Amino acid sequence: RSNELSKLRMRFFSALNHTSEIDLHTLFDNLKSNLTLGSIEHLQEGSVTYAIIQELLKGADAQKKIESFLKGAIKNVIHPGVIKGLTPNEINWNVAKAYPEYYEHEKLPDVTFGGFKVRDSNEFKFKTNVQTSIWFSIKPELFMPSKQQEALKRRREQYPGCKIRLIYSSSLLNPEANRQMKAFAKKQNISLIDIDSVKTDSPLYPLIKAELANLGMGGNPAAASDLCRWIPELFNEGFYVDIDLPVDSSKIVEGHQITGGVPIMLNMGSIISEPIAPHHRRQEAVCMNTDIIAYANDRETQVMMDTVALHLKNIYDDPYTALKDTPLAQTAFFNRCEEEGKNIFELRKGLQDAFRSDSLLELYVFLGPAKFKEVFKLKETQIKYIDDHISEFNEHDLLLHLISDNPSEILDFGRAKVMYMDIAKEHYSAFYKPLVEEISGPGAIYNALGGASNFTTTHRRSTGPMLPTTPPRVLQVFCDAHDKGPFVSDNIARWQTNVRELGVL
Ligand SMILES: O=c1ccn([C@@H]2O[C@H](COP(=O)(O)OP(=O)(O)O)[C@@H](O)[C@H]2O)c(=O)[nH]1
Repeated sequence: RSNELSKLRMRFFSALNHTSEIDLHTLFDNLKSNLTLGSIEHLQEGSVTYAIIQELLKGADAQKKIESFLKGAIKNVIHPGVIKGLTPNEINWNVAKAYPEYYEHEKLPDVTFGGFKVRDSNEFKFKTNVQTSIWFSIKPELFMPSKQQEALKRRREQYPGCKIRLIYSSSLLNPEANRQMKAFAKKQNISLIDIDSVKTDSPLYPLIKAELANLGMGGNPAAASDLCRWIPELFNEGFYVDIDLPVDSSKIVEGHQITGGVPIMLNMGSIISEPIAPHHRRQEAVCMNTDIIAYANDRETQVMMDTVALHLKNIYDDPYTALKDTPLAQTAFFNRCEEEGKNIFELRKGLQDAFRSDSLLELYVFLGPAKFKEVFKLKETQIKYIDDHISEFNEHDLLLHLISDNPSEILDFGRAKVMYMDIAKEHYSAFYKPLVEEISGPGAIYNALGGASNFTTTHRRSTGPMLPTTPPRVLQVFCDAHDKGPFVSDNIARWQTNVRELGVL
């Protein structure tokens, strides 16, 4: 009646850059029976449609050619694209494929991701309104700390009526924490799944129960959480999101549906390296994280989840191969555990006990001479003499050898000991994290889906609108759940981040 037609016309003239090489009033008029606001976005500078229009304006008969092109582009590519949940990149590629006379472009390369060839058909569909999170409590009295409760209250009470599913373990909570779990879930209309009574043939189910039963004995609940994410009976649609992740309102799509070229998508970015030999060129390496994971409503989802599940099973069965390039692998303790066939729980627990002993002699047995050398910055001859004589040393004798040999580094024996133990503790995190990250975590998944060399290529930029014509672009356009979904993550690098300026905590 009509302030809506007026917003539409202003968006249109704005998108096409207020040009008068043609008559935007007539073009507008001739397109408006089939023009919606959602379509205009794919007409702006940066889009393939815009770039075609710029070349068509330099041509004779601009007005009519532009009109024909746009009627067609909107009707057959863009508008069915918007209705289906396609991104600007997916729509751009679809225009390029439809108008090869107007947009020169290469073929879709052959890229494998989890045993599956990435497609540009847009056939995998994913719900954004179905969200599953995992909270395994390490405190029997406490079902979930307040911060995670509020995060759940916020995603709901901001953004219904998405469905919210919460996996937990009853067996980790005392009866009172349990009753409080059920009431929290009921009050917040959360679908609750107890991991203790779930039915599945997955190999990952015993590993999950064991990580949880082994709490206090090297078991880790983030590692159990990680594994749950590859069990088809638990995840077969919607999203996995870290319980703590925020929703960006403006990113919610109105059909609550997005698409992909693989049936399981993840949070992805990439790192541009320093120049490498022999041509002094930068490499782009794709990185991926499991803080956000999307699962298509489709049989191909179960097949990709089973390839990944067989890789994780493998790692739990022999973790030494997975941890081979990590810092813990340089220690005497890891060597020994490897001979002895210790499992990941004893590896983790052994590591913990060593840094809880408050004993430099025990730290030495753990680290061994090479790693003890590097950690306390010793000269070769100094560690050689320590190692030769270690079976004669008490705790003070070792301490006296450190003091003579360095500081620098850190006149009272009690304080000097603390200074030296605290230097050793600086390395704890670097020793521990991979025992989750490279076992069930983002490092294991990365390898399960293809690893370092499936996902690294020579960095090539441009030109103009991004199309999926090299392997990292294929993955950027078609396989990344973070960009396409409504959750925010600063947990890994964004796409095409220089290794120098990383921006991560
Ligand atoms: O006590 C815990 C700790 C974590 N986790 C699981 O492991 C993930 C931990 O990742 P974290 O949130 O610590 O990474 P961040 O949010 O800091 O990026 C959580 O989402 C949970 O699913 C859990 O179940 N219980």
